[PDB]
Amino acid sequence: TFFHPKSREDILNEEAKIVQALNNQRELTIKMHELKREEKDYAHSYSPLFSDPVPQGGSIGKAPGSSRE
Amino acid sequence: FALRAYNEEKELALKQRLSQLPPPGKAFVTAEGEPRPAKEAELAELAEIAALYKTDRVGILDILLLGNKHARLYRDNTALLKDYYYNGRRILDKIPVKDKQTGKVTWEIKREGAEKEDWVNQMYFLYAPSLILLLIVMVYKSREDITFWAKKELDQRVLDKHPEINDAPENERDALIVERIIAGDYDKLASLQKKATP
Amino acid sequence: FHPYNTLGLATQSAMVGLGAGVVAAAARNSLATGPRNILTTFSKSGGVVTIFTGASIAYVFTYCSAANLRERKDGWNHMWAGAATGAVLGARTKLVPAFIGWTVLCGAACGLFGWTGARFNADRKASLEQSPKGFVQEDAHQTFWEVVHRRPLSLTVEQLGEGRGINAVPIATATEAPN
Amino acid sequence: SEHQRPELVSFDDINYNDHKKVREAQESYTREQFIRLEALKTVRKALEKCYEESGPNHFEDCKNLAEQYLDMLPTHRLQGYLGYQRNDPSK
Amino acid sequence: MFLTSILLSSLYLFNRILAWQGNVKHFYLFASNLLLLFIVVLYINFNTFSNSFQFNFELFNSLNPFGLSNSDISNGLLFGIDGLSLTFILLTVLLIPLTLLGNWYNINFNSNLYYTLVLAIGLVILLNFWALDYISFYILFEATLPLLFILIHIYGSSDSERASFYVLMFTLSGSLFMLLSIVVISIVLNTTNFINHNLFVLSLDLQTIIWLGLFIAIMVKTPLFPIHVWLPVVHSESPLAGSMILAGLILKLALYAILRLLLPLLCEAQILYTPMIYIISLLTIILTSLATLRQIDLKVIIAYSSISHMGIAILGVCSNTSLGIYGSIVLGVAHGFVSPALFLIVGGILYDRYHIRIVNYYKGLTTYMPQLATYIIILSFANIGTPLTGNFTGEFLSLQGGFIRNPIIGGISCISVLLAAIYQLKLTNKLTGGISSIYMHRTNDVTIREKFIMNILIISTLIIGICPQIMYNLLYWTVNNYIYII
Amino acid sequence: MLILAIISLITFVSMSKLSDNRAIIRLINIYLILVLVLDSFLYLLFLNNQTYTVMGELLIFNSFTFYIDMLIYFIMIVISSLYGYNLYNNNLYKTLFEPKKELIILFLINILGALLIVHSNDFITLFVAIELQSYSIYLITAIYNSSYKASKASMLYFFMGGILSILIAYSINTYYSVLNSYTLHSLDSLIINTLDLNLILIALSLGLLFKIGIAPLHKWLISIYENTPILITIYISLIPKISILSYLVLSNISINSLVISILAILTLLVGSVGGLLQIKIKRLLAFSGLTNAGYMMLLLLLNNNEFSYLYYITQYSISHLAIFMIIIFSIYYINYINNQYNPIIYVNQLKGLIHDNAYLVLSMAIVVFSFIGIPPLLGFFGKLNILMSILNNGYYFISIVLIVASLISALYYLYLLNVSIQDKNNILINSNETVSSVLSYILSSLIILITFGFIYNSLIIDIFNVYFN
Ligand SMILES: CCCCCCCCCCCCCCCCCC(=O)OC[C@H](COP(=O)(O)OCCN)OC(=O)CCCCCCCCCCCCCCCCC
Ligand SMILES: CCCCCCCCCCCCCCCCCC(=O)OC[C@H](COP(=O)(O)OCCN)OC(=O)CCCCCCCCCCCCCCCCC
Ligand SMILES: CCCCCCCCCCCC(=O)OC[C@H](COP(=O)(O)OCC[N+](C)(C)C)OC(=O)CCCCCCCCCCC
Ligand SMILES: CCCCCCCCCCCCO[C@H]1O[C@H](CO)[C@@H](O[C@H]2O[C@@H](CO)[C@H](O)[C@H](O)[C@@H]2O)[C@H](O)[C@H]1O
Ligand SMILES: CCCCCCCCCCCCO[C@H]1O[C@H](CO)[C@@H](O[C@H]2O[C@@H](CO)[C@H](O)[C@H](O)[C@@H]2O)[C@H](O)[C@H]1O
Ligand SMILES: CCCCCCCCCCCCO[C@H]1O[C@H](CO)[C@@H](O[C@H]2O[C@@H](CO)[C@H](O)[C@H](O)[C@@H]2O)[C@H](O)[C@H]1O
Repeated sequence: TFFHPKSREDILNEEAKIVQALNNQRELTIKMHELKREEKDYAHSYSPLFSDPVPQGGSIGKAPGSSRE
Repeated sequence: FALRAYNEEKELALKQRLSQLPPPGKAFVTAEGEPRPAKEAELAELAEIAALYKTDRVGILDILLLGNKHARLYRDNTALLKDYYYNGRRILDKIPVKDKQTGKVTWEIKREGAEKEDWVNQMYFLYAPSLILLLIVMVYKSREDITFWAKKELDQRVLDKHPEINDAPENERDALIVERIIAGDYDKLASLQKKATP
Repeated sequence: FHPYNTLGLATQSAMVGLGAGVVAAAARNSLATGPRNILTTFSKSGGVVTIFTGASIAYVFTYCSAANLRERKDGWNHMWAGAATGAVLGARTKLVPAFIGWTVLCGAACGLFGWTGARFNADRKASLEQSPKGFVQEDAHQTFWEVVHRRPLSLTVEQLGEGRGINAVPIATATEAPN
Repeated sequence: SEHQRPELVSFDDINYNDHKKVREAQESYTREQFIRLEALKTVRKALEKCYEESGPNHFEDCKNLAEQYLDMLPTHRLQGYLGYQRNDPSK
Repeated sequence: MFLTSILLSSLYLFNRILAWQGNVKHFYLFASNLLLLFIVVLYINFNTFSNSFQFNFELFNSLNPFGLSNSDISNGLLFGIDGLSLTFILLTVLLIPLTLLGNWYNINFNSNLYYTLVLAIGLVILLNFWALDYISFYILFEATLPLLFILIHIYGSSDSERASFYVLMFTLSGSLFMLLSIVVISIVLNTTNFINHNLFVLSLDLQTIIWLGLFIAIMVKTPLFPIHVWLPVVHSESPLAGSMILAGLILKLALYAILRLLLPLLCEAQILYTPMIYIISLLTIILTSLATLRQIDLKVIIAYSSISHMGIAILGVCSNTSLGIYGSIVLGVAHGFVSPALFLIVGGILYDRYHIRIVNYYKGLTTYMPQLATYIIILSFANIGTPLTGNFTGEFLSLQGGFIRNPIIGGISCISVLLAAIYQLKLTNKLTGGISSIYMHRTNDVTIREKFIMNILIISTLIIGICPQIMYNLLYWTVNNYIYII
Repeated sequence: MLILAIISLITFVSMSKLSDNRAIIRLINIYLILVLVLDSFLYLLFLNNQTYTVMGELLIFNSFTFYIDMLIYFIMIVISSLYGYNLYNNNLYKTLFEPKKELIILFLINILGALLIVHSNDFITLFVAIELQSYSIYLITAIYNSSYKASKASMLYFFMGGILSILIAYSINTYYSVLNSYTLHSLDSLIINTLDLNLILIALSLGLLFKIGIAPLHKWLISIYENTPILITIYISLIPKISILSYLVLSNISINSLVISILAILTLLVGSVGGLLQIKIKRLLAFSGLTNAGYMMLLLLLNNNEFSYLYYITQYSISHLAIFMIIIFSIYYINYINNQYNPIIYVNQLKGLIHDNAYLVLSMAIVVFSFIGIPPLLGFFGKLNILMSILNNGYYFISIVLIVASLISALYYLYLLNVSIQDKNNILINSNETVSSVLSYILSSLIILITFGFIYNSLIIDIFNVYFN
């Protein structure tokens, strides 16, 4: 009569919630490992304002015919 | 054991009361290793400071409330009492026993009681009964082993498949359950192996 | 596999070890303390040329030979090559137990080096990062780094072998009364 | 007494990410193997009784029970859930 | 009310007790018995009809690092007990107060540090049985080595420096390969938890690699031949509490580690590798027993004796048989009872009286020390596996399992029954036998304290030997959870 | 703030006496604390790993570099506290530890060079900053000019750093000769797999790495660390390493190099073995730093190494500061002052410290077992994350070497603890002089961090996943 253990159903449910939290942390770790080592933009990786990688060089003797696409 | 049995003055006197005595290690020996070398007034003196070791000079509500300067006094002049007591107890093989009416205590022989160790009340009244409780709990949790459950379940499955056993007499159903168990297969393990059936 | 040319690789081995021994002898001659000259590079070198050449010849010869005898390319060949190189390095100390210990221990060490891939570097297309990982999706063959909830039983029986509990059919279904 | 009778779950019908059903299936497998063992022990007890009652007639009277016990002993025993949990016999 | 109020009450009481009486051993023994009682209450409130993990709690979560988690994303350390955990937890809480009381009167310099280290090691071992992931298990499996180093170095015998360095370095050597294994598991599965790790089936060629590291750790911790040489030195040159704790619990952590880390995961690698385990175990049995037959130090003899019984336990746990698992667990428990009693006799009774452990000095204790002789005979015949002691039950069932798995090796391993008797009774016969030694003066017989400890440890093993079945209500799932048979 | 500090302190020190340098150090320590408190909200710029290019395209600012800068400020705070606060107000400790007039200015200029190394995006900035670090740290080694050993170390360090700077400049100008550029942003997949470029890049890496003691070029820096003052050694053994390794980790230059693997294995073996027969404390700690530099070399071969490097460098910095502070605290109990500059040299002078100060030995034990990598301490999680990365990237032999080095180094780490917990005759019973409050608090805080920082690992990972991924 002194034995008052938590029932089997509630034990199973609590363990299941724990395992669900653990699998959620697993999937979050995988997602974060995948969002890292994913190619980012030039604005996010180098320069958010001057977002043009194309260099405009000197200006003192700028020859027409020097630009090229 | 008492609640509030601390009294500053006797400790603050007892400090140099004990400092006037020789060291505990060298008192009862005299450097000649003989109880006889110590004088007999000195011996009674040592006896009545040593009997003060096993006296309630502090309570719970005095250790929880008073300050450090008094507790340190108690501690460092209780260590001396302890060491005097036990060095006499070993060298002389006598404990001090103040008898009832005469107010004079001296080392005596009687060691068939009136002495208890400090670990006994902890163990014999917190540890031993807890292990007895563990034995009780183990014995009565053994009733919940799966063997008994499986026996009851198998009998119940047989009774569900063959309800005709119940109207038979009450001291004959066991043999009939045994007969039907021996005949049939009331387990449901191949029931659970669904993908093994090709 | 494709066989190794033992004598050619071992001749290259010997020339490389000889050059390395010359370089080490020159370095020792220039770093040393006492009076020294261009004479002492080979007089006072502590067998550096013979160390390098012997180790090189022994390692490459034993490696290619074991690869051609065993008819395989694996780390045991590096175990044998390390055994031989250690035997050479231990014959210098003119004692038997030191020779045996050198042989056995450098064999074990180089065999570990070969077991792990025979490289201080990484493969970098067999690593876990660059390889398909995680749970495999639909009945596909489980690769090395992939994970599976439930494996095939034919695969288990082949990898492990029948007996000692592991059988081609479960016991309960195999002993089920045909009813 | 409130004797419990839990529901039987199989590994073949569940999704292994629902851990409750996986534990139900483990416990189901183990419980049914214990029921198999109790059947084996019933057979053994009957064999013992027939031996103790018959004596020299046990060779004839207890024959089927003895053969049944030795047929059941290798197979009606505890053999664990992992072997079926981690292996699909259909492949 | 508050949590902090209650533990601050306990902390203030501890501080005042230390201020007034300058010692901690009474408070630590009170906490010892209180923890034992709390664990018994948890056993009262434990459901035997669920294989699940109970009394779960999570620590060091992102949302509540200094508290318990209720999150839907679990990133901290997981804790919780199964029946297997609870068995060894009962053993641990039974033994801790006895290890404190075994050194009650023989530590007269920096006592409080000794008792702190002892209780700390015990609580680390308890929490290690409470663990439910590879990383919490590891950080509680390796956290004892600093404490053991300090304890053995400061409070140890003549050769204590060597023993301190051994108990750290050997164990760290094995445990770092265990760490490589755990790291591989975590990067491959992205999860570390003992609840659903039998659902993840790795490839065989990777199981066979993870198993190597875990088994090197188990070989250094069990111990097993050829890496068993640290155990005599450490168990010999340590203080009594250290030897008791070590032989009783830290050696059993390896058995628990097999059952909890290596069998549920890595089932196919185990079922391929176990003949190598049987090689190593049979060697560990016979050669260690024979090596015991030529030792001159008593505590060293008992130390060597632990290794053979742990090898029999390894035969049992690596048998793929329910009876073998149950036998290995009963061996662990009964050895954890009996071996600290022998260590008490040879390191706290005799060593406290004579401060020497060489067998040539000891002879004829029966004349002046008869109660001690009775205890020696009882504990010897219990250690060698006499029936009606749990040692026999465990040995019997472990060898049953070993015979079922490999009849030849499991049958050859039954000379354990003989060699145990040889190396134990060759010592008992000399100690109890003959005329009392001329190198030893007379001293007191065993005290009430020593007798209390030995009597607890004898009652326990006799209970579990006369009715081993009382341990089944916490193990009838565990004896089938780690069996790989199709 | 650093340049403001430099331009302020130059004037204020020129117009001040030598009696005021300690208070000047206190002032600038509080300045750095206020900066690290009030200006540290700039972490919000780097949300979702937003990266910024500043001063044209000469500097780069991301979460990595912001973190390394906060770390360098924390280190400078501790090192300045050791100079601005007297341990004991005795004549001895006013003879041993006195700041020189220009020392704080040189420290701040070296910190400037450190940060302009980690923030560099173009090789001209890198070279200017490398030289601003190395000249200042020559002069820091030389400022205690009344020491023969320190002058000698100054000159050795000048010449060896000069040669390695020649190597760096050759690498840079060869890169320019090939690609006509000074920027590593100019590289991509195509340029790497189209041009063979590994000689130049590994020449740069080695010119930077041999400046922090990478084998076989370790003996000179170990001699410099031995022969310098203790309170100079504590700085010159740590901050250059942080700077250069952080640059080499941010710049993905040696992703699968065989040479760097070989030299890292060599660093591990040397840093573990050579420290076994060392009888002196600073050489032992130098070989410890060498093997930790090897552990951090290993993650120059990964391409995803931010978390491991930041964790390990933070914990190594805390442990390094703590152990040097414990050796500085132990001078009150050693029985023989060796020099005015290195008052404690040999490890056996720590014999019996547990009987004079037991909790100092508890601190030593915590730090020693963090160096060994014992859980639940911080070095264990460091080693764990490094192992995770290198095994995820396929370095399986290096891992076993790492374990073996972790084991061999424990012996000389435990030498200290072993001799410290030994017994000694002539113990301390009373002393009316008390050690400083501030330095005691700093050491206790470092020890508590080592001991209880594992509680926050979940939180740190969750923050990393937002600011670095
Ligand atoms: C001429 C014709 C050429 C033909 C073309 C082919 C030639 C191939 C040449 C290969 C290179 C050979 C170089 C030989 C090494 C340099 C000589 C040397 O002695 O190195 C050690 C040097 C001096 O040592 P010493 O003064 O003699 O005293 C020794 C007492 N202990 O002192 C030093 O510190 C210098 C060290 C230089 C080391 C370079 C890096 C070596 C990397 C070590 C590999 C470790 C990897 C193994 C990992 C296993 C892990 C268990
Ligand atoms: C600073 C002081 C001032 C003096 C400076 C002196 C001039 C500087 C010389 C160059 C710069 C020094 C470089 C330092 C040595 C380390 C270079 C290095 O490690 O780069 C090697 C690198 C490949 O290594 P890695 O990228 O790590 O691995 C992947 C392999 N696919 O890249 C490579 O693959 C290298 C390409 C291989 C060719 C090497 C050329 C050597 C040719 C010598 C032949 C001599 C003739 C034979 C012997 C004559 C002796 C008599
Ligand atoms: C930063 C001062 C460093 C000085 C040394 C003191 C350590 C401070 C750690 C805080 C780091 C953080 O909270 O940040 C997490 C960082 C990135 O986050 P962040 O971009 O820098 O934003 C932080 C914004 N602050 C500045 C306002 C806080 O991830 C990491 O890899 C940190 C790895 C370090 C692990 C060491 C843990 C030490 C235990 C800490 C116990 C309180
Ligand atoms: C000091 C104690 C030392 C004892 C510890 C021993 C642990 C050493 C690690 C052993 C496991 C290494 O694992 C090993 O497995 C696979 C085979 O399964 C090898 O197999 C691989 O080898 C390499 C080299 O040719 C190629 O990728 C090849 O195609 C194959 O895939 C790997 O080269 C190695 O990674
Ligand atoms: C002490 C224990 C810890 C040791 C430390 C190292 C742990 C990691 C073990 C090494 C992993 C080696 O793994 C490596 O070899 C296996 C083969 O076995 C290869 O696996 C690949 O093998 C090829 C055959 O060559 C097959 O197509 C197979 O399907 C798979 O794709 C991978 O290229 C790589 O995964
Ligand atoms: C360092 C000394 C070593 C000590 C080792 C012994 C530790 C023993 C701890 C065992 C007690 C764990 O008991 C545990 O029970 C439940 C799990 O269902 C936890 O979780 C409980 O949290 C509370 C939240 O308010 C709610 O009741 C919730 O429904 C849940 O039941 C408790 O927070 C914890 O108390």
